[PDB]
Amino acid sequence: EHVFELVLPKACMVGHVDFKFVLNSNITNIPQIQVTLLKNK
Repeated sequence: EHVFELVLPKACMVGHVDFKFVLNSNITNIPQIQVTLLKNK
């Protein structure tokens, strides 16, 4: 597991979050990783 905590400069009407990723070139199979978005306490 990895958790990225992301504080925005200001409150805003967030439309979406683009999570871009680059996998290792020597990747035999596409991994089974789930990515989800939550709000902080």
